[PDB]
Amino acid sequence: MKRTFQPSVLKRNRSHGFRARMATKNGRQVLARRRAKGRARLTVS
Amino acid sequence: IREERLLKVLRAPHVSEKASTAMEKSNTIVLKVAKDATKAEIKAAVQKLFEVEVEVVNTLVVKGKVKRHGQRIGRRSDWKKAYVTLKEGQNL
Amino acid sequence: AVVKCKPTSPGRRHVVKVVNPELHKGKPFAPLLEKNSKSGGRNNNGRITTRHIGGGHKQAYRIVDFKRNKDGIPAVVERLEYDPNRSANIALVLYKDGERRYILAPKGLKAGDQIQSGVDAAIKPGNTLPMRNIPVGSTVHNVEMKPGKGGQLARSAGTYVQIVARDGAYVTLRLRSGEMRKVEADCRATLGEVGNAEHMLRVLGKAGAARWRGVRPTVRGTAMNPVDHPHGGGEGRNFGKHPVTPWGVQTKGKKTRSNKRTDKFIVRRRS
RNA sequence: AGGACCGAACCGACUAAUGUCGAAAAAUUAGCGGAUGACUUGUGGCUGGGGGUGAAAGGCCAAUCAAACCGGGAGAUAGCU
RNA sequence: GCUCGCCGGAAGACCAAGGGUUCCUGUCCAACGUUAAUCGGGGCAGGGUGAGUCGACCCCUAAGGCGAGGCCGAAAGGCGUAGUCGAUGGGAAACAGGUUAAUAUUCCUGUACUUGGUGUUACUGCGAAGGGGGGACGGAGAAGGCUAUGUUGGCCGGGCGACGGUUGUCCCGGUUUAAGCGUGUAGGCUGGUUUUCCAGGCAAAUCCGGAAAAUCAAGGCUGAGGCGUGAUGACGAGGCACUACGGUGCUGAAGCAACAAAUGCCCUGCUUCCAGGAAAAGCCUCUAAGCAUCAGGUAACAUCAAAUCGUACCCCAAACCGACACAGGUGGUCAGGUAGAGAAUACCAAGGCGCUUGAGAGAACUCGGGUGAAGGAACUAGGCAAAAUGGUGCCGUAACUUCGGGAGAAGGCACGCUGAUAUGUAGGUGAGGCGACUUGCUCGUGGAGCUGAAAUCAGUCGAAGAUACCAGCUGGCUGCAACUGUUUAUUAAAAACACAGCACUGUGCAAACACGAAAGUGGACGUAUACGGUGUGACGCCUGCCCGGUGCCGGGAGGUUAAU
Ligand SMILES: [K+]
Ligand SMILES: [K+]
Ligand SMILES: [Mg+2]
Ligand SMILES: [Mg+2]
Ligand SMILES: [Mg+2]
Ligand SMILES: [Mg+2]
Ligand SMILES: [Mg+2]
Ligand SMILES: [Mg+2]
Ligand SMILES: [Mg+2]
Ligand SMILES: [Mg+2]
Ligand SMILES: [Mg+2]
Ligand SMILES: [Mg+2]
Ligand SMILES: [Mg+2]
Ligand SMILES: [Mg+2]
Ligand SMILES: [Mg+2]
Ligand SMILES: [Mg+2]
Ligand SMILES: [Mg+2]
Ligand SMILES: [Mg+2]
Ligand SMILES: [Mg+2]
Ligand SMILES: [Mg+2]
Ligand SMILES: [Mg+2]
Ligand SMILES: [Mg+2]
Ligand SMILES: [Mg+2]
Ligand SMILES: [Mg+2]
Ligand SMILES: [Mg+2]
Ligand SMILES: [Mg+2]
Ligand SMILES: [Mg+2]
Ligand SMILES: [Mg+2]
Ligand SMILES: [Mg+2]
Ligand SMILES: [Mg+2]
Ligand SMILES: [Mg+2]
Ligand SMILES: [Mg+2]
Ligand SMILES: [Mg+2]
Ligand SMILES: [Mg+2]
Ligand SMILES: [Mg+2]
Ligand SMILES: [Mg+2]
Ligand SMILES: [Mg+2]
Ligand SMILES: [Mg+2]
Ligand SMILES: [Mg+2]
Ligand SMILES: [Mg+2]
Ligand SMILES: [Mg+2]
Ligand SMILES: [Mg+2]
Ligand SMILES: [Mg+2]
Ligand SMILES: [Mg+2]
Ligand SMILES: [Mg+2]
Ligand SMILES: [Mg+2]
Ligand SMILES: [Mg+2]
Ligand SMILES: [Mg+2]
Ligand SMILES: [Mg+2]
Ligand SMILES: [Mg+2]
Ligand SMILES: [Mg+2]
Ligand SMILES: [Mg+2]
Ligand SMILES: [Mg+2]
Ligand SMILES: [Mg+2]
Ligand SMILES: [Mg+2]
Ligand SMILES: [Mg+2]
Ligand SMILES: [Mg+2]
Ligand SMILES: [Mg+2]
Ligand SMILES: [Mg+2]
Ligand SMILES: [Mg+2]
Ligand SMILES: [Mg+2]
Ligand SMILES: [Mg+2]
Ligand SMILES: [Mg+2]
Ligand SMILES: [Mg+2]
Ligand SMILES: [Mg+2]
Ligand SMILES: [Mg+2]
Ligand SMILES: [Mg+2]
Ligand SMILES: [Mg+2]
Ligand SMILES: [Mg+2]
Ligand SMILES: [Mg+2]
Ligand SMILES: [Mg+2]
Ligand SMILES: [Mg+2]
Ligand SMILES: [Mg+2]
Ligand SMILES: [Mg+2]
Ligand SMILES: [Mg+2]
Ligand SMILES: [Mg+2]
Ligand SMILES: [Mg+2]
Ligand SMILES: [Mg+2]
Ligand SMILES: [Mg+2]
Ligand SMILES: [Mg+2]
Ligand SMILES: [Mg+2]
Ligand SMILES: [Mg+2]
Ligand SMILES: [Mg+2]
Ligand SMILES: [Mg+2]
Ligand SMILES: [Mg+2]
Ligand SMILES: [Mg+2]
Ligand SMILES: [Mg+2]
Ligand SMILES: [Mg+2]
Ligand SMILES: [Mg+2]
Ligand SMILES: [Mg+2]
Ligand SMILES: [Mg+2]
Ligand SMILES: [Mg+2]
Ligand SMILES: [Mg+2]
Ligand SMILES: [Mg+2]
Ligand SMILES: [Mg+2]
Ligand SMILES: [Mg+2]
Ligand SMILES: [Mg+2]
Ligand SMILES: [Mg+2]
Ligand SMILES: [Mg+2]
Ligand SMILES: [Mg+2]
Ligand SMILES: [Mg+2]
Ligand SMILES: [Mg+2]
Ligand SMILES: [Mg+2]
Ligand SMILES: [Mg+2]
Ligand SMILES: [Mg+2]
Ligand SMILES: [Mg+2]
Ligand SMILES: [Mg+2]
Ligand SMILES: [Mg+2]
Ligand SMILES: [Mg+2]
Ligand SMILES: [Mg+2]
Ligand SMILES: [Mg+2]
Ligand SMILES: [Mg+2]
Ligand SMILES: [Mg+2]
Ligand SMILES: [Mg+2]
Ligand SMILES: [Mg+2]
Ligand SMILES: [Mg+2]
Ligand SMILES: [Mg+2]
Ligand SMILES: [Mg+2]
Ligand SMILES: [Mg+2]
Ligand SMILES: [Mg+2]
Ligand SMILES: [Mg+2]
Ligand SMILES: [Mg+2]
Ligand SMILES: [Mg+2]
Ligand SMILES: [Mg+2]
Ligand SMILES: [Mg+2]
Ligand SMILES: [Mg+2]
Ligand SMILES: [Mg+2]
Ligand SMILES: [Mg+2]
Ligand SMILES: [Mg+2]
Ligand SMILES: [Mg+2]
Ligand SMILES: [Mg+2]
Ligand SMILES: [Mg+2]
Ligand SMILES: [Mg+2]
Ligand SMILES: [Mg+2]
Ligand SMILES: [Mg+2]
Ligand SMILES: [Mg+2]
Ligand SMILES: [Mg+2]
Ligand SMILES: [Mg+2]
Ligand SMILES: [Mg+2]
Ligand SMILES: [Mg+2]
Ligand SMILES: [Mg+2]
Ligand SMILES: [Mg+2]
Ligand SMILES: [Mg+2]
Ligand SMILES: [Mg+2]
Ligand SMILES: [Mg+2]
Ligand SMILES: [Mg+2]
Ligand SMILES: [Mg+2]
Ligand SMILES: [Mg+2]
Ligand SMILES: [Mg+2]
Ligand SMILES: [Mg+2]
Ligand SMILES: [Mg+2]
Ligand SMILES: [Mg+2]
Ligand SMILES: [Mg+2]
Ligand SMILES: [Mg+2]
Ligand SMILES: [Mg+2]
Ligand SMILES: [Mg+2]
Ligand SMILES: [Mg+2]
Ligand SMILES: [Mg+2]
Ligand SMILES: [Mg+2]
Ligand SMILES: [Mg+2]
Ligand SMILES: [Mg+2]
Ligand SMILES: [Mg+2]
Ligand SMILES: [Mg+2]
Ligand SMILES: [Mg+2]
Ligand SMILES: [Mg+2]
Ligand SMILES: [Mg+2]
Ligand SMILES: [Mg+2]
Ligand SMILES: [Mg+2]
Ligand SMILES: [Mg+2]
Ligand SMILES: [Mg+2]
Ligand SMILES: [Mg+2]
Ligand SMILES: [Mg+2]
Ligand SMILES: [Mg+2]
Ligand SMILES: [Mg+2]
Ligand SMILES: [Mg+2]
Ligand SMILES: [Mg+2]
Ligand SMILES: [Mg+2]
Ligand SMILES: [Mg+2]
Ligand SMILES: [Mg+2]
Ligand SMILES: [Mg+2]
Ligand SMILES: [Mg+2]
Ligand SMILES: [Mg+2]
Ligand SMILES: [Mg+2]
Ligand SMILES: [Mg+2]
Ligand SMILES: [Mg+2]
Ligand SMILES: [Mg+2]
Ligand SMILES: [Mg+2]
Ligand SMILES: [Mg+2]
Ligand SMILES: [Mg+2]
Ligand SMILES: [Mg+2]
Ligand SMILES: [Mg+2]
Ligand SMILES: [Mg+2]
Ligand SMILES: [Mg+2]
Ligand SMILES: [Mg+2]
Ligand SMILES: [Mg+2]
Ligand SMILES: [Mg+2]
Ligand SMILES: [Mg+2]
Ligand SMILES: [Mg+2]
Ligand SMILES: [Mg+2]
Ligand SMILES: [Mg+2]
Ligand SMILES: [Mg+2]
Ligand SMILES: [Mg+2]
Ligand SMILES: [Mg+2]
Ligand SMILES: [Mg+2]
Ligand SMILES: [Mg+2]
Ligand SMILES: [Mg+2]
Ligand SMILES: [Mg+2]
Ligand SMILES: [Mg+2]
Ligand SMILES: [Mg+2]
Ligand SMILES: [Mg+2]
Ligand SMILES: [Mg+2]
Ligand SMILES: [Mg+2]
Ligand SMILES: [Mg+2]
Ligand SMILES: [Mg+2]
Ligand SMILES: [Mg+2]
Ligand SMILES: [Mg+2]
Ligand SMILES: [Mg+2]
Ligand SMILES: [Mg+2]
Ligand SMILES: [Mg+2]
Ligand SMILES: [Mg+2]
Ligand SMILES: [Mg+2]
Ligand SMILES: [Mg+2]
Ligand SMILES: [Mg+2]
Ligand SMILES: [Mg+2]
Ligand SMILES: [Mg+2]
Ligand SMILES: [Mg+2]
Ligand SMILES: [Mg+2]
Ligand SMILES: [Mg+2]
Ligand SMILES: [Mg+2]
Ligand SMILES: [Mg+2]
Ligand SMILES: [Mg+2]
Ligand SMILES: [Mg+2]
Ligand SMILES: [Mg+2]
Ligand SMILES: [Mg+2]
Ligand SMILES: [Mg+2]
Ligand SMILES: [Mg+2]
Ligand SMILES: [Mg+2]
Ligand SMILES: [Mg+2]
Ligand SMILES: [Mg+2]
Ligand SMILES: [Mg+2]
Ligand SMILES: [Mg+2]
Ligand SMILES: [Mg+2]
Ligand SMILES: [Mg+2]
Ligand SMILES: [Mg+2]
Ligand SMILES: [Mg+2]
Ligand SMILES: [Mg+2]
Ligand SMILES: [Mg+2]
Ligand SMILES: [Mg+2]
Ligand SMILES: [Mg+2]
Ligand SMILES: [Mg+2]
Ligand SMILES: [Mg+2]
Ligand SMILES: [Mg+2]
Ligand SMILES: [Mg+2]
Ligand SMILES: [Mg+2]
Ligand SMILES: [Mg+2]
Ligand SMILES: [Mg+2]
Ligand SMILES: [Mg+2]
Ligand SMILES: [Mg+2]
Ligand SMILES: [Mg+2]
Ligand SMILES: [Mg+2]
Ligand SMILES: [Mg+2]
Ligand SMILES: [Mg+2]
Ligand SMILES: [Mg+2]
Ligand SMILES: [Mg+2]
Ligand SMILES: [Mg+2]
Ligand SMILES: [Mg+2]
Ligand SMILES: [Mg+2]
Ligand SMILES: [Mg+2]
Ligand SMILES: [Mg+2]
Ligand SMILES: [Mg+2]
Ligand SMILES: [Mg+2]
Ligand SMILES: [Mg+2]
Ligand SMILES: [Mg+2]
Ligand SMILES: [Mg+2]
Ligand SMILES: [Mg+2]
Ligand SMILES: [Mg+2]
Ligand SMILES: [Mg+2]
Ligand SMILES: [Mg+2]
Ligand SMILES: [Mg+2]
Ligand SMILES: [Mg+2]
Ligand SMILES: [Mg+2]
Ligand SMILES: [Mg+2]
Ligand SMILES: [Mg+2]
Ligand SMILES: [Mg+2]
Ligand SMILES: [Mg+2]
Ligand SMILES: [Mg+2]
Ligand SMILES: [Mg+2]
Ligand SMILES: [Mg+2]
Ligand SMILES: [Mg+2]
Ligand SMILES: [Mg+2]
Ligand SMILES: [Mg+2]
Ligand SMILES: [Mg+2]
Ligand SMILES: [Mg+2]
Ligand SMILES: [Mg+2]
Ligand SMILES: [Mg+2]
Ligand SMILES: [Mg+2]
Ligand SMILES: [Mg+2]
Ligand SMILES: [Mg+2]
Ligand SMILES: [Mg+2]
Ligand SMILES: [Mg+2]
Ligand SMILES: [Mg+2]
Ligand SMILES: [Mg+2]
Ligand SMILES: [Mg+2]
Ligand SMILES: [Mg+2]
Ligand SMILES: [Mg+2]
Ligand SMILES: [Mg+2]
Repeated sequence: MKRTFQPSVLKRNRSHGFRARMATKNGRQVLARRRAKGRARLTVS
Repeated sequence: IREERLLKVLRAPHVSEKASTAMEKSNTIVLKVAKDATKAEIKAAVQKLFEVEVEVVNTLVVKGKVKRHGQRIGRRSDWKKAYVTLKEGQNL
Repeated sequence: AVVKCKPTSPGRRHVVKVVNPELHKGKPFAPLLEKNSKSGGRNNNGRITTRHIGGGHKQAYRIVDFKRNKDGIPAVVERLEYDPNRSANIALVLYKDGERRYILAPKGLKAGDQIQSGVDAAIKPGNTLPMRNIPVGSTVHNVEMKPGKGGQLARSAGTYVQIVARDGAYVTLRLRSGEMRKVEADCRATLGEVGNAEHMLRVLGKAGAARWRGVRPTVRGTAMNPVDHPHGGGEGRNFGKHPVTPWGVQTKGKKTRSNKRTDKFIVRRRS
């Protein structure tokens, strides 16, 4: 009966993508965190 | 015309039923090419290395199949195949 | 004419249309048109600054001429057109040289009449002049507040300023509010009254008529909860607080004028 | 002509029964309201937490809302169990 | 394999999104599959996605995003200009047939189409960061002309019927063919030109706009369709051929005509209405800075090219979103027969499926239905729930009314079939003809066929003729809310919110006000017949007394009164 996740790869990357994170001061800190924690999937891309 | 590099394009001749059926009836050869490899670069490689009259080259990129080895999942490499049509002067 | 619509459906019952027979029926002159995208009341920050606006019919902007830059050049009024961006109508004026422009249509105007503007010209409805050149005690509109600018005052349907007095460099104007404002004599003003005076007798008739004019529903403070509006709460239609805007400032008799710069020009406040 | 009438699609959700460790963390069956408009819908935008948005119910803001979620102050504090 | 059953405006066929090998073949059933499993969307190998034309990328833009300098901000950074991104929109061109176990507008055959490049040659003025045109647009409505498609004849090939008939008005099957090119019609739209002239389109213009005219009346424009050709071809129902009983490979008949007909197409059109309906390139044109045998345009036979990426498969679902092979959710397209107003509904076609536990028994009880003597709301908080009414045409229809309505008020009657009027008519409809008018896709006679209501009259069967599905229950008094609308996603749909209308009130434009340390935005490219706030809530009759209290507004003498 209509759930919250309605996927779209454009929206996905525009919202949460590498370049979208790179764009901002705070977005670069997210990446800086995931790199410090040492994640494989740095962003969804 | 692009000497030295042409030699690196053609990887191996492809073996299959679809590959065989297009030898005698359609007058083509199916072959595994480099991931770069443009239709001109394949044609030009076949024109010198294989040395046969090329009518036209058609190309496609085959996606690698996700395999499994007990636990660690692993994808195959994305190889490219090239259906190269030949003129009436044909052989191999 | 002002034609009342017959009551063939509830919603139709009360509709009163302002059917002007002289307007043009067809597409407008493209060179003066341009796009006019809607805000929905939101700004730079994307936030509702002005409430109750959003939706309505799509509508293009006509480049109307308030300045009236053409001096000593006659101009034939080709056709009166409907303007969705305005209360008043507009007139497609064809200048003798070749140009065409939209202007606000005064009261006494039709397709075929000639208009001149500039310094000399004649004293007649539609003819734009400097306010010095216009006789004292006359009906004007499209009035400038600064010399060389467009035209700020009296632009709505049936609206007009009256020139009361003329003190040297300054002109005392009595505005439609009742406010007597002192403007510079070098400023221009289009003679006569702004047309489409029947506009005010239109009555919409239904909710959707306001929605297709771009208005949205106005929820009363009293209807809301105390967290939303200062008027709020109560167990069954209470009030008991003094009338106020959603931001606490008192409405209903509370002077918000505080310009200070232009208080010299205002000869007398409205009443 | 119409926020006109009847009525499928489409949108809704009035009544009842079933279900209530369900087929389903809101549905099914039989009837029900709107259905050229203040309609509905695809795709992409914009608005951010005392902030948004709200035809106003304290509704809604990712199954969370009289102040979201995640990390941090942080082993807050507890005359209580 | 044969029956049976079910869907068929889907439970069929295509896609976008989203998945990401689930597709196809061979093998293997431990686990997964709510049972078994030789089967599998499961495990393990191999194979499978072929493009100048489809989409993406590419040339251009909306919302909006980013944003050199810039303005603003303790820092971080906010806003925003020239630019540059951003489709959900605009811009070049391919179809029919055959083919794989799996791709096809991609491969193959037969036909085509676009844009560039570089020529060869004929002529010649070109040329923008610039001007003009075009692109280029709303709702509803109506009408004509068509088409997909169907139906019925004819035509062609087969059939002479397992139980009475069937050599016929009989039966079954077929009757297919595209983009392209030619033709420029049904029809839309517009007075052509030819010359001069002019403070306009920041410069310039032979373009665009204006102004004289002179001068024949048409010349352009757009456009479905049909006809030709494309096509002697392609394709074609059976046959034959072989059989590895998989099929392989060989032949190929008619391949027409009327009628009906879209929600498609002309139509981005026409009439009408107002709430008055994106942008920007490609394209066409005119000249500046220039260039003047030049380069540059133009046309024409060539020629070279048309890169790269996606293409399997699911896509109302066992493959997406719901933790599941979860009866939920998910945008676009295609739309056959009979009955019908219909995309409703019933039964079917194409095509697909029978829902991954079965076999018995035939207790209570539960769930979903069917029928019910006599009574008929006696039930119950309450006719909750069932039962009932239902269609089309005609006759008829009250108080009250804002003069529209109430109203489908109420209530009736007629409905099947078969002949007749009429070897099927009112109409639709249009052929061989015949004018004629010229070369037409002609006007204008004209009535062969197909097509076909609705009636009236007379029979006739049944208990019942709108016989199934489908398909209002009606009336009287009255509270509230004028009305359609909106609302507590997931216990409240209402009298609550909104609403049109009404009043008070602020606001004179660097507007009030709002978002914002600010710049700045919105209000508004609006300007008091406008805008914001508050209350009230269509419409009719109205809206009374109080300014002591709290607020607001005005007034400035006097008292008290901060910083200094
Ligand atoms: K602490
Ligand atoms: K004093
Ligand atoms: Mg999830
Ligand atoms: Mg978003
Ligand atoms: Mg965001
Ligand atoms: Mg930034
Ligand atoms: Mg930002
Ligand atoms: Mg680590
Ligand atoms: Mg790694
Ligand atoms: Mg080829
Ligand atoms: Mg090819
Ligand atoms: Mg390819
Ligand atoms: Mg690898
Ligand atoms: Mg424009
Ligand atoms: Mg704006
Ligand atoms: Mg912004
Ligand atoms: Mg922002
Ligand atoms: Mg406001
Ligand atoms: Mg308002
Ligand atoms: Mg407006
Ligand atoms: Mg209001
Ligand atoms: Mg209100
Ligand atoms: Mg209000
Ligand atoms: Mg209330
Ligand atoms: Mg409330
Ligand atoms: Mg708020
Ligand atoms: Mg408060
Ligand atoms: Mg309350
Ligand atoms: Mg309460
Ligand atoms: Mg209340
Ligand atoms: Mg009370
Ligand atoms: Mg009280
Ligand atoms: Mg207050
Ligand atoms: Mg209508
Ligand atoms: Mg209606
Ligand atoms: Mg209706
Ligand atoms: Mg249905
Ligand atoms: Mg629905
Ligand atoms: Mg839907
Ligand atoms: Mg729905
Ligand atoms: Mg629903
Ligand atoms: Mg539901
Ligand atoms: Mg009930
Ligand atoms: Mg219920
Ligand atoms: Mg109830
Ligand atoms: Mg039930
Ligand atoms: Mg249970
Ligand atoms: Mg239902
Ligand atoms: Mg109904
Ligand atoms: Mg319904
Ligand atoms: Mg209704
Ligand atoms: Mg209805
Ligand atoms: Mg509307
Ligand atoms: Mg889309
Ligand atoms: Mg959205
Ligand atoms: Mg937000
Ligand atoms: Mg908070
Ligand atoms: Mg916080
Ligand atoms: Mg706080
Ligand atoms: Mg709302
Ligand atoms: Mg409450
Ligand atoms: Mg809401
Ligand atoms: Mg709190
Ligand atoms: Mg938290
Ligand atoms: Mg603790
Ligand atoms: Mg404590
Ligand atoms: Mg069936
Ligand atoms: Mg059915
Ligand atoms: Mg169908
Ligand atoms: Mg549909
Ligand atoms: Mg049907
Ligand atoms: Mg399907
Ligand atoms: Mg995909
Ligand atoms: Mg998945
Ligand atoms: Mg797999
Ligand atoms: Mg497989
Ligand atoms: Mg399979
Ligand atoms: Mg197998
Ligand atoms: Mg076995
Ligand atoms: Mg299992
Ligand atoms: Mg098992
Ligand atoms: Mg299970
Ligand atoms: Mg076993
Ligand atoms: Mg298998
Ligand atoms: Mg498998
Ligand atoms: Mg394994
Ligand atoms: Mg192609
Ligand atoms: Mg391509
Ligand atoms: Mg080709
Ligand atoms: Mg294309
Ligand atoms: Mg590319
Ligand atoms: Mg732009
Ligand atoms: Mg913007
Ligand atoms: Mg910015
Ligand atoms: Mg600069
Ligand atoms: Mg900067
Ligand atoms: Mg400045
Ligand atoms: Mg910054
Ligand atoms: Mg800085
Ligand atoms: Mg910024
Ligand atoms: Mg810009
Ligand atoms: Mg771009
Ligand atoms: Mg892109
Ligand atoms: Mg697109
Ligand atoms: Mg597009
Ligand atoms: Mg495109
Ligand atoms: Mg075009
Ligand atoms: Mg293109
Ligand atoms: Mg397939
Ligand atoms: Mg081809
Ligand atoms: Mg050949
Ligand atoms: Mg040929
Ligand atoms: Mg040929
Ligand atoms: Mg060719
Ligand atoms: Mg040709
Ligand atoms: Mg052509
Ligand atoms: Mg060419
Ligand atoms: Mg080159
Ligand atoms: Mg050249
Ligand atoms: Mg050259
Ligand atoms: Mg060159
Ligand atoms: Mg040369
Ligand atoms: Mg030469
Ligand atoms: Mg020229
Ligand atoms: Mg030129
Ligand atoms: Mg230009
Ligand atoms: Mg241009
Ligand atoms: Mg233009
Ligand atoms: Mg468009
Ligand atoms: Mg339209
Ligand atoms: Mg129109
Ligand atoms: Mg329309
Ligand atoms: Mg109409
Ligand atoms: Mg007619
Ligand atoms: Mg007709
Ligand atoms: Mg039609
Ligand atoms: Mg027709
Ligand atoms: Mg046809
Ligand atoms: Mg056809
Ligand atoms: Mg049909
Ligand atoms: Mg057909
Ligand atoms: Mg028939
Ligand atoms: Mg038949
Ligand atoms: Mg015949
Ligand atoms: Mg014969
Ligand atoms: Mg025979
Ligand atoms: Mg016989
Ligand atoms: Mg027999
Ligand atoms: Mg017999
Ligand atoms: Mg016999
Ligand atoms: Mg038959
Ligand atoms: Mg033919
Ligand atoms: Mg055709
Ligand atoms: Mg074509
Ligand atoms: Mg040709
Ligand atoms: Mg022609
Ligand atoms: Mg002609
Ligand atoms: Mg044409
Ligand atoms: Mg014609
Ligand atoms: Mg000039
Ligand atoms: Mg000029
Ligand atoms: Mg010229
Ligand atoms: Mg000219
Ligand atoms: Mg001219
Ligand atoms: Mg045609
Ligand atoms: Mg023909
Ligand atoms: Mg032919
Ligand atoms: Mg022929
Ligand atoms: Mg042949
Ligand atoms: Mg054949
Ligand atoms: Mg035979
Ligand atoms: Mg042969
Ligand atoms: Mg043949
Ligand atoms: Mg033959
Ligand atoms: Mg024969
Ligand atoms: Mg023959
Ligand atoms: Mg035919
Ligand atoms: Mg014919
Ligand atoms: Mg016939
Ligand atoms: Mg015909
Ligand atoms: Mg017909
Ligand atoms: Mg039809
Ligand atoms: Mg329709
Ligand atoms: Mg349609
Ligand atoms: Mg159309
Ligand atoms: Mg342009
Ligand atoms: Mg030219
Ligand atoms: Mg040359
Ligand atoms: Mg050119
Ligand atoms: Mg040629
Ligand atoms: Mg050629
Ligand atoms: Mg070539
Ligand atoms: Mg496919
Ligand atoms: Mg399929
Ligand atoms: Mg479904
Ligand atoms: Mg569907
Ligand atoms: Mg389906
Ligand atoms: Mg299913
Ligand atoms: Mg679930
Ligand atoms: Mg399962
Ligand atoms: Mg299952
Ligand atoms: Mg699932
Ligand atoms: Mg399911
Ligand atoms: Mg979609
Ligand atoms: Mg029939
Ligand atoms: Mg029928
Ligand atoms: Mg019926
Ligand atoms: Mg159905
Ligand atoms: Mg049948
Ligand atoms: Mg079948
Ligand atoms: Mg099956
Ligand atoms: Mg079965
Ligand atoms: Mg089966
Ligand atoms: Mg027993
Ligand atoms: Mg029993
Ligand atoms: Mg039983
Ligand atoms: Mg029951
Ligand atoms: Mg029972
Ligand atoms: Mg029952
Ligand atoms: Mg029954
Ligand atoms: Mg019963
Ligand atoms: Mg009974
Ligand atoms: Mg009984
Ligand atoms: Mg009895
Ligand atoms: Mg009885
Ligand atoms: Mg009784
Ligand atoms: Mg009782
Ligand atoms: Mg009792
Ligand atoms: Mg009682
Ligand atoms: Mg009931
Ligand atoms: Mg019933
Ligand atoms: Mg009945
Ligand atoms: Mg009556
Ligand atoms: Mg009565
Ligand atoms: Mg009446
Ligand atoms: Mg009554
Ligand atoms: Mg009725
Ligand atoms: Mg009745
Ligand atoms: Mg009746
Ligand atoms: Mg009644
Ligand atoms: Mg009745
Ligand atoms: Mg019957
Ligand atoms: Mg006769
Ligand atoms: Mg008869
Ligand atoms: Mg007949
Ligand atoms: Mg008869
Ligand atoms: Mg006859
Ligand atoms: Mg007849
Ligand atoms: Mg006729
Ligand atoms: Mg004729
Ligand atoms: Mg005709
Ligand atoms: Mg004939
Ligand atoms: Mg004829
Ligand atoms: Mg003849
Ligand atoms: Mg004839
Ligand atoms: Mg003749
Ligand atoms: Mg003819
Ligand atoms: Mg003729
Ligand atoms: Mg004629
Ligand atoms: Mg005729
Ligand atoms: Mg006649
Ligand atoms: Mg006749
Ligand atoms: Mg007949
Ligand atoms: Mg009788
Ligand atoms: Mg008898
Ligand atoms: Mg009888
Ligand atoms: Mg009988
Ligand atoms: Mg009866
Ligand atoms: Mg019946
Ligand atoms: Mg009956
Ligand atoms: Mg009914
Ligand atoms: Mg009565
Ligand atoms: Mg009474
Ligand atoms: Mg009473
Ligand atoms: Mg009463
Ligand atoms: Mg009472
Ligand atoms: Mg009362
Ligand atoms: Mg009342
Ligand atoms: Mg109500
Ligand atoms: Mg709702
Ligand atoms: Mg609720
Ligand atoms: Mg609740
Ligand atoms: Mg309700
Ligand atoms: Mg409810
Ligand atoms: Mg109301
Ligand atoms: Mg009044
Ligand atoms: Mg008052
Ligand atoms: Mg006022
Ligand atoms: Mg602030
Ligand atoms: Mg700041
Ligand atoms: Mg400011
Ligand atoms: Mg502003
Ligand atoms: Mg604007
Ligand atoms: Mg209210
Ligand atoms: Mg009242
Ligand atoms: Mg009220
Ligand atoms: Mg009255
Ligand atoms: Mg009084
Ligand atoms: Mg007093
Ligand atoms: Mg006193
Ligand atoms: Mg005062
Ligand atoms: Mg005071
Ligand atoms: Mg004072
Ligand atoms: Mg004082
Ligand atoms: Mg004093
Ligand atoms: Mg003192």
